[PDB]
Amino acid sequence: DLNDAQLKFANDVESRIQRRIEAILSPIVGNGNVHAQVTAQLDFANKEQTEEHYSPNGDASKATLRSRQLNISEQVGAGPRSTQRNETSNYEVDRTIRHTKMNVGDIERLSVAVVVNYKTLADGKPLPLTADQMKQIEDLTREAMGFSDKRGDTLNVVNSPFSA
Amino acid sequence: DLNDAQLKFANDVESRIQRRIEAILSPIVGNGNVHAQVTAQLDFANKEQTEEHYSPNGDASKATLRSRQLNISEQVGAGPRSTQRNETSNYEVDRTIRHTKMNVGDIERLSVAVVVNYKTLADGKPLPLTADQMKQIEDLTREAMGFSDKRGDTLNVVNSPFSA
Amino acid sequence: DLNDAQLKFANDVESRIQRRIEAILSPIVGNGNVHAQVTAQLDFANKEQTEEHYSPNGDASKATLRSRQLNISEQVGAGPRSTQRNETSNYEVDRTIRHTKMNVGDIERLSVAVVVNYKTLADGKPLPLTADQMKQIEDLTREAMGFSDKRGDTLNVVNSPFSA
Amino acid sequence: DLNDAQLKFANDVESRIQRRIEAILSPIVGNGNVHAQVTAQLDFANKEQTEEHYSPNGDASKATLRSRQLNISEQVGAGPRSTQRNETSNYEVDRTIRHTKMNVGDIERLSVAVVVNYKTLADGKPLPLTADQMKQIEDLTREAMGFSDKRGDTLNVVNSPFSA
Amino acid sequence: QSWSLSVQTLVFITSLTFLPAILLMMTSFTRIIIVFGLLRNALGTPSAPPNQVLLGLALFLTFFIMSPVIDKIYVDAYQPFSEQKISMQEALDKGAQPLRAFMLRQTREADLALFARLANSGPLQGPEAVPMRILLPAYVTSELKTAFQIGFTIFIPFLIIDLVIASVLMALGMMMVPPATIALPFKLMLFVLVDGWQLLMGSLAQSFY
Amino acid sequence: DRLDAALRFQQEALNLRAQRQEILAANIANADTPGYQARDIDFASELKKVMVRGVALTLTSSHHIPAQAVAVDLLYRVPDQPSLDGNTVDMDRERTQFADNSLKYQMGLTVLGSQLKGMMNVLQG
Amino acid sequence: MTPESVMMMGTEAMKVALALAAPLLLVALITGLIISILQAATQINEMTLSFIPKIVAVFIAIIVAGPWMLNLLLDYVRTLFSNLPYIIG
Amino acid sequence: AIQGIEGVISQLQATAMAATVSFAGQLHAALDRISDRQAAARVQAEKFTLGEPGIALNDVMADMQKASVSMQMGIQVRNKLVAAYQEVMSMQV
Repeated sequence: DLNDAQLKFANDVESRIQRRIEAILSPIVGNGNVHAQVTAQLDFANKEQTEEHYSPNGDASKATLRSRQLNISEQVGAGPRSTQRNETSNYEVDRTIRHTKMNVGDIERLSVAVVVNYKTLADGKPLPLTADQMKQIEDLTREAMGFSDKRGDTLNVVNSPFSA
Repeated sequence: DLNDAQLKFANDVESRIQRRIEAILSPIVGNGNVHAQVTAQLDFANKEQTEEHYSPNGDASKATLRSRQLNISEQVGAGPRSTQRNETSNYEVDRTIRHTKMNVGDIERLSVAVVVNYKTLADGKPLPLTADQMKQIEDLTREAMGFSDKRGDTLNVVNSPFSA
Repeated sequence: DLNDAQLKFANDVESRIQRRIEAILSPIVGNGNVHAQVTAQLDFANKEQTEEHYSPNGDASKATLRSRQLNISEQVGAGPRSTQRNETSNYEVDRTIRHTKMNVGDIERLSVAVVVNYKTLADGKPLPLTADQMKQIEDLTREAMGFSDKRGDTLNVVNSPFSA
Repeated sequence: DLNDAQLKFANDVESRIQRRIEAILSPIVGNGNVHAQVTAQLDFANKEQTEEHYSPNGDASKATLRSRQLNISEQVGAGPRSTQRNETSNYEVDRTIRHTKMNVGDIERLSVAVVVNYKTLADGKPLPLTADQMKQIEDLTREAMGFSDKRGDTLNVVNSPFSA
Repeated sequence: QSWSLSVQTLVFITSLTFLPAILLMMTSFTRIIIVFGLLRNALGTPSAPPNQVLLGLALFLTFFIMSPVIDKIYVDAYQPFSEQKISMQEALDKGAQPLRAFMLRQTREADLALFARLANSGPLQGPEAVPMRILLPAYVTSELKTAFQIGFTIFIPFLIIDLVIASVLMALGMMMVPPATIALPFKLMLFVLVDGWQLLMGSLAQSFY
Repeated sequence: DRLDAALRFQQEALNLRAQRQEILAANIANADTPGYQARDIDFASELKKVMVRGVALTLTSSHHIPAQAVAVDLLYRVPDQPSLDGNTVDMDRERTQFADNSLKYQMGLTVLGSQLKGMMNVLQG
Repeated sequence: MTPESVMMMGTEAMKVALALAAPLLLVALITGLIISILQAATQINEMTLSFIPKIVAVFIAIIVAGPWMLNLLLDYVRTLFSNLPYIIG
Repeated sequence: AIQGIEGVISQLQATAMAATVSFAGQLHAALDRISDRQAAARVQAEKFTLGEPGIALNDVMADMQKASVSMQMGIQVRNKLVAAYQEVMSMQV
């Protein structure tokens, strides 16, 4: 029931990422000379979070006060000195409440496998690509897939001649 | 009843992972020269979790205060010294409540078995593949299956000539 | 009644594991040159669990406080010294409640018996397989069956010529 | 009434274990050259169990605290020393409640008797089997029956020529 | 947690004042006396048996009907109270449940739904979680409706007798003859020969079941 | 909690008067012990500080010991004359303070009793 | 206590009532009609000769059929009072 | 038990989300308050009789008098409520 809807959601996301990669990889490598497939680890767990933050007021310069009683006594007779300080302070503090409801269906970790073809010249020899072109393909695929390191995304692009 | 629905859910997930692997393994190895099967250990246990986190306030620099009473007395007569400090502090602390309902049907551990064929040239000799090509197949299968180490995923790709 | 439904559930699970093993064992060993049967020890016991976890606060660095009263007195007359420290601390602790309802019908322990045939060449001599091929079959069967050591899974693959 | 249903349940379980054993023992020993019968000691006793577990907190490092009062007094006059320490601690402990309803109809102890035939060559002499083949049959039967040592399972496979 | 003795005595004596209210709105009494109030009308004699006789007969019938409920309350709740194994609060919580079940089984679902909606109560999971503030007036409403149903059905044979007697009187040309006085003795005949009182009380007792 | 709040001041003052009476009686008892210093409490300051302002164990179980959880600044009376035994108890001042404290304790009792009497007379009908 | 049930109850009650009146009413009507026919054939002007034989025939009908109607009506009342607990809704 | 912690996780998860007055409830609360005050006074008097050190006679008597005042207030409120109920239920509708 709901599981099938989630699976179809994942399939559509993967297909659209695949198409976005293919769109940029087509003009330079050529139609059919590139194949990519995407798998997506998604987030279907309902989470609700409330965050409370208090600004520190331990420093007297940023401390906000409402009432303060400072009783000071010094009975000098060091000799028979007698110092007494009774201090009472009531503070008002900065407060920030944030309520967050995470979206259901977010992407947790995306791994993408891309395979490119060789280059057959007018003679027909399948000449492999170069390192610079491979790096360009890797960068383009990283851009298309929305590659990020916090998610833990992995990308692998290899070059091999396609079969007949 | 519900068990059959869960089993069909597992079968669909396994079939789609199999198809994703086959899709990338087809262009280079060739149609029929690759076979893969997927088994999935799934999560059909309803879990509900509430998490509460308090930011530490043991350091006076990050401690947020509402009221503070500091009575200090020093009756010097070390001699007949008499020091007395009565300190009362009321704090306000950061608080974060997270409520999480894990999705039913998540994947716990995925193990995938892939078998590839040999290479029969124009003569017909079944020449086995190379180490580099095997490593490329392993990487592509890891990408397609969404291989992860936290889950405990295992992958095995072997090369052997297919039977008639 | 319910027992028959559970038994049919076990039979379907065993049959699907058998078919998954056969699917990968077919292309290399050959159709009919492999037979496997699966038995499954399942879990039909309804379990409900609630887990409560408290983060330790014995270290003053990670201890979260709401109110703290520290009365300190030192009446020096070591001589007639008199030290007195009355400390009262109220803490707030991290709390995590997890409620888990285990699924009914999970697998506890899976043991699988697989038998393979010999190799009859063009002459017809039933040549037995090799150690490397046997290891490959064992690995493939382990992958297909979802072999795990926490469950206590056992696998046995033997090579013997099939009867007429 | 209910006893007959339980007996039929036992008969079906025994028959299916028998068929699973026969399925693997057939291809190598041959059709009819193997006979097996299974008896099952089952569990038709309704049991309900509630388990409570407390994490130990005797070590100050893992002890979670809510309130702590530590009154310390040292009146030095060893001489006329006077030490007094009044410590009151309130703890919060980890708690895990597990509620389990065991399934009715589980297997307690399975014992299986298997008998195999001799080998009649083209001449017709009933040549007995070998030790290695007997060990293979024992292992296959153990795998098929789901042999376990916690249950107390017993297996006996003997070789003898079948009667006409 | 237990209340003090003074508070317990105060609560007990205060709750002793609600005895007529409890009897009318919680027991069978409301259905019985009302039917009697109609039966004396059907017989044609508003005087009938005296009011006190009917009231006491209804009281005895009510006690006989609630004997199982009273026994269950005595066993489950009041017995630990006398044998010191329960408090007054817990006794009040526990003893009402059989009476709540008795009230619920004779409560029409429509009236209960009406009073829920009118109290804006949340989703009640099941009969067991119905508040008493919602069960009491709904039970009284269903009780009134059932009593009126029984009374109207009772009104039938005497209507038959009145119609037959009036038709006989008019078919003979005796138009100036009031048929009520003639038909009253025949109504008394009908109630005597069929054993009307015993049959009616048996029917009421069976109706509550 | 308004009945507690209305009667709080006089009840607390009465308790403080009882405590100070105990201290004065202890002063009178120790009138002849050498090296004893007469002590007393400032009534006003202590009363205001009480009006302006332990941790028992958690009996979560129904079968464990309730256990125990377990504050007036004693001011020294200034001596009138020196004595060789170092006893600063001047009996004239202590007797005057004893009579004064007993009298004010009785007055506090009278005032609190009048408040309770009026409150109970209001409810009587 | 649906409207269809209430009417099936009313129809049954009216059957019983009419089956109770018909033996008497039919005899009264027959007697009155016969007397008026005789009056028309004899040319008499008095509308009271049709009452006395009518009341006589009514009394004889009561004497003859009283047990039958009494038994039938008592059985109907017994059935109604026995079914009474089970018609409330 | 397991039921109780499920209930408590439910409580926390509603607290996270957030971040009909009944006369019977009020009467129960008032009775509980009167009983609690009476029980506290009785316990303190019992402890004082048993020679407990940290309890004074004046506090015991004052607490007993306060409990008596509270219970008298409860009695008077009950009397007024009963009079109102008996007046309302004596109507002729």
